[PDB]
Amino acid sequence: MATLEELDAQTLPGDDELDQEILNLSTQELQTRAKLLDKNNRQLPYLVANVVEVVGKAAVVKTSSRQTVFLPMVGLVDPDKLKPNDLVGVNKDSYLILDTLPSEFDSRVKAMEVDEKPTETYSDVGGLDKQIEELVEAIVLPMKRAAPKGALMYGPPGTGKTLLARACAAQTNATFLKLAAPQLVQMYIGEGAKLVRDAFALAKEKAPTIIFIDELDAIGTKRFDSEKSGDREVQRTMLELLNQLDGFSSDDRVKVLAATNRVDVLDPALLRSGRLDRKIEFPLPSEDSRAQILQIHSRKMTTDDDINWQELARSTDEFNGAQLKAVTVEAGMIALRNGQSSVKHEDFVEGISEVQA
Amino acid sequence: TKETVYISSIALLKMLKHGRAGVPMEVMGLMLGEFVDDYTVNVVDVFAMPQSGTGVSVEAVDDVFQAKMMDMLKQTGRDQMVVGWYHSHPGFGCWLSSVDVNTQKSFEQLNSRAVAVVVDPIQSVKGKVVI
Amino acid sequence: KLLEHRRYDDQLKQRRQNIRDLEKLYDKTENDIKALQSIGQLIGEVMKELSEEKYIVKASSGPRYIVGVRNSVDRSKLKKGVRVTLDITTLTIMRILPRETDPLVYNMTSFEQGEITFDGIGGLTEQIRELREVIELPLKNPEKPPKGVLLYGPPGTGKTLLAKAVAATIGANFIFSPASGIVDKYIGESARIIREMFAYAKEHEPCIIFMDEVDAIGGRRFSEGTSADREIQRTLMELLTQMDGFDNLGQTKIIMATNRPDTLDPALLRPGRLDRKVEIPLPNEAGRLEIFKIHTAKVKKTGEFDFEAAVKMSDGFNGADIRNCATEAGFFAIRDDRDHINPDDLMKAVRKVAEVKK
Repeated sequence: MATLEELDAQTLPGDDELDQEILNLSTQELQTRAKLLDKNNRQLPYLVANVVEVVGKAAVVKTSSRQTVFLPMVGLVDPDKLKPNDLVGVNKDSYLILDTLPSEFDSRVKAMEVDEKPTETYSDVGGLDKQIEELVEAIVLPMKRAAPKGALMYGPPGTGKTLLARACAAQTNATFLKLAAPQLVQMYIGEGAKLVRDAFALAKEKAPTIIFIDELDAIGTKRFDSEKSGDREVQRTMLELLNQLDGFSSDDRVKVLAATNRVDVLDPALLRSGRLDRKIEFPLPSEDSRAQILQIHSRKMTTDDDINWQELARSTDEFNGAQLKAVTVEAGMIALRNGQSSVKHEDFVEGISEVQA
Repeated sequence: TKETVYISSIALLKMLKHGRAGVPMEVMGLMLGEFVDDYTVNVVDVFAMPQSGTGVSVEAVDDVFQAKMMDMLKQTGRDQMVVGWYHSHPGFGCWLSSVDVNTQKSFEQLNSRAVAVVVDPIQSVKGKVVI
Repeated sequence: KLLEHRRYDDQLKQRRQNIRDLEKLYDKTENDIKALQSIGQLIGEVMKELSEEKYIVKASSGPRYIVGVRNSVDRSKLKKGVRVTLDITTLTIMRILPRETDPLVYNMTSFEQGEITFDGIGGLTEQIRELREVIELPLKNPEKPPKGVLLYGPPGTGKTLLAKAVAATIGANFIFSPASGIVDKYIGESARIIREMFAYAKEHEPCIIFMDEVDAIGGRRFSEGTSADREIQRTLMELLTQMDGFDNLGQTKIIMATNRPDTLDPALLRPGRLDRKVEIPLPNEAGRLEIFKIHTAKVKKTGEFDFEAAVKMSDGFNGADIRNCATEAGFFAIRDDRDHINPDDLMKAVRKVAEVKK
């Protein structure tokens, strides 16, 4: 019964061989692994380049010095990492791509402004809980279940359209992106498109995202006609996002939320599942909707309770929230201008009194 | 001052081959030969250092592989003095590097004297030689 | 006594298995380790062939050069513009290369055939059939070839889908062409972008070309003066010089896109350029109803999901606005806790789809 003992005790050294034999085999390249790669790597930084072919082993790239080179697709790189529009550690002299280079000091377009999923609630600007539901209906509910890629805002901000976005950006916990249409209107052909393209990816990098467009009517113009030479941008940049909207539906990670006082053009694109689905108002909220904001404003002032919001709220009229706060910060200001640390109705009526128009 | 360098065209072409393809890099490695009395720079051989992903340097010299060879070369019966330094200097008449100098300079230490061989493998290919 | 049998195999099994565990990596890395020997290779697209060998290839990275072939070189294939790998030293061909002269998926945008066949957007059926017999068949029925086919009417009625419905059934590669971006401020960039739509596609044929809502680089321009309109007229003429020029559509077909056709060059509207001018109206009530039980009912839905009352509450819904009957109720599906759209989901949607519009 003890034979297979010896027998497989005799296999063991012959067994031991292979691994041990390989442990020899191991080191061998492990060096040349390291050695070259080590030799090889890296410089800070390389010129990067953009692939064309990925036959199956073939790639050409064109440098950050603008130089087209073929190479058999190099070792440190992967065919999926391999791609046009790419950062690559590339031996410049050899035009040998050394490294792939990742998302990196790559342009975020410093001009572009990202607010990642800012924690905000719907108690930011009060009395807007109306479309705060429509938000949830167009954003939260589409997000958390399985749908639009975003909703069309309209209505004057200062009502905190952005806040409700950023509320949704906390609420859905989706990446908020407010990128100024000031950045999107371009002297360069389809650059805002590129900007929308970067923002598309860069925010989708951070998706779930709520992309917050500032006054869509900036790029909300395709005009009517064949004159598009003069402004392609406002059109084409818009057209860029549209096809990026036309590019998904079921992504509720991306929420493209276009804020206007009111949007200009309206396309079944502009209200669409997969494009902006929901045209969403943010008018200057009602009187004690604003007292609700005036609350949020008269909130953090130390006060004597002369305050009566509704009087303020009726005597003030149609404030985008901060005008109440204009009233309010005046009130606080006027509270010391009334000598009080307490901020009172008079402070606020003098917050009214500083001309509210 | 009028000094007699002597090359194995083998080593010459060996370098060339190595150097011709070496573009961009200056090719690097041993230079096998001796000095017969003075003036006399003999070359039987040479060889690539393997690619330097660190490029030509006093550092990128690895004397491991030489010995490996040199052994196998000693095994081959192949043995010489390492007589200096030969690299591929694209579009370079000029001079190679003070580095390369220092590189060599560190190394010609190991001899009475050495070389750093200028090569433009570009300008070499002309049907005449550049070196 | 016999516990060793394990400890034999135990080691062994792993060991004998651990063999190629360690092992495979070497070669792969070794390949890389080797791939590092390999070095990059300069590129050009021949600026021209002086003689069979003699090439002006302006460096794809830089200026013009007098260069020869090298080897594995077809001085035949070698021509002006021919993409070639070039030498760092010999400065000649290191290889001949298949060209991509144009962001075939960006400036050009290429898709093999189309997503859906004709039918799903049925209720657009007028252009379902008639186009195919003027598009797909005359391909397979080369006995004119179709010059162009001009889509117009509201998009995304299936209009958006119609172009690909055309592409799907044919076998061609649908190539989307947006308008404005093709005219860069320069000459022939348009043509360049367009002629690769000619080059790649006619090389890649069968290819559907789709020129998106083009009043920008085409059509009747601004004053038909110079806004860069002359760049636009170029494009307008480029297609003209492709279409009223002898470039045919052999298997590479061109789907024109506009919402309204009359915003375009009448010379384009002529045969030799446009063989077809495609209205694409809304889905009818039944046009919806057909599209409905296609575009909507295919979304997971109850029988309870109210089929025609949606269609009845569906008023002038496009193929997508049909899907909104589904999808706006996909909210209420999601909201009624449905993956399967239910009547409650539904008629909320179709009203919601018919609330904002007709």
